[PDB]
Amino acid sequence: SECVENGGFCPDPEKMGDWCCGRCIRNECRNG
Repeated sequence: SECVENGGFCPDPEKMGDWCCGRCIRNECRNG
């Protein structure tokens, strides 16, 4: 379970789940 870096792509949280360091928003990984 490794988190994605900022600007990374995360597939549909509903289907694949959300995975990001921070938050997965609009299939993007955002931290702040």
